[PDB]
Amino acid sequence: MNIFEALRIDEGLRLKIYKDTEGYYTIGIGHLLTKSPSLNAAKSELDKAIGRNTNGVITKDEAEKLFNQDVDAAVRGILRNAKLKPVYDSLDAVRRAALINMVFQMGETGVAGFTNSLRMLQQKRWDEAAVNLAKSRWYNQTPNRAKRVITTFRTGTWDAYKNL
Repeated sequence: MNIFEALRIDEGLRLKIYKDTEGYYTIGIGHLLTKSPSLNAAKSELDKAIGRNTNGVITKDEAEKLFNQDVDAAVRGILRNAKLKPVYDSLDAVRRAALINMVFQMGETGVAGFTNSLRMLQQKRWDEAAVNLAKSRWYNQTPNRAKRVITTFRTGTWDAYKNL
């Protein structure tokens, strides 16, 4: 199990524009196109991101290319953020993947607002961080996914993702 396989489980794969859990236009493996309500705006962002006139449908190879770019961007965003980088440097490799998962979903700014949970993680107070992480909009809106991520932080294993 690694971050690419975990995210593919948590986000799925769709080759035509769809709306994500918040109603935003999305394609591929969790690639957010726009927060605007205009499907025409969304198709134009897709054409810009892929480099051709798509009409709303991409290939699998195109979706994997977007996914590689987005996982790379999430890692580089953590390592440039002054609240996230010391947490990331303190964790083992499995818990680092859990942090990249959150950043992929919510963005670097949103994860950096979990001030109290990040402090617990840095202190390795796993059970107390798990409770604090669940007191969040993220957990109430996507509880099955948030539970898998929170279990990964609690245990340091990939158990929440095997059997899927």
